[PDB]
This record gives sequence, structure tokens and C-alpha cells, in this order.
Amino acid sequence: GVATQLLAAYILLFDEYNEKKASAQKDILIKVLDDGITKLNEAQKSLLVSSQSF
Amino acid sequence: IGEIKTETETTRFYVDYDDLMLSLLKEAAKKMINTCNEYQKRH
Repeated sequence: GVATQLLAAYILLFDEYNEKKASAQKDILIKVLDDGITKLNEAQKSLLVSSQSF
Repeated sequence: IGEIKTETETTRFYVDYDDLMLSLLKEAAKKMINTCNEYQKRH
């Protein structure tokens, strides 16, 4: 839910090249992707342990 | 709860544009206000 709105904001605000919010945008993208990948990997491993439990 | 958390984190990352006049940020704040109003009205 957060990811899809952040990326839409990226497409909308950077249709063109604004140089001012260029540097902040890379930080935002790095932060959200480094969060989400960790989230997904932990969820998959938890689901695997839950599957093995039976 | 997670529905509110979504808009919360969304506005949190909308902070880091270093713009207090961003219409995206203002509108997301308007969204969160009405979200909190509808949650509190349920209680």
C-alpha cells in the first residue's frame, strides 16, 4: 500500500528532471526497497517454517 | 489498524522531499485526518 503510492509519486513528480528533489528521491527509493525486500524475505522464511511444522 | 498504518508510513516518506508546500503531502495529510476521524467515530 505504501509502495504503490510512492512509486506513482515518483512517476508523477519525475516525468521530467527536477534537479532539486533528485538527491532526496534516490534516498527515498533506497529506503523503501531495502525495507520491503527484508520484509518479504522474513515473511517467506516464516511461511516455510510454518509449512515444515506439519 | 494496518489501514491507518499504511497512510501513516506513506506520509512519513512523503516528508523526506524537504517540501512543506507539496500538494501530494498536503493531500495525504488530508487523507490521514479523515481516516483518523472515521476511526475515532467508530469508538
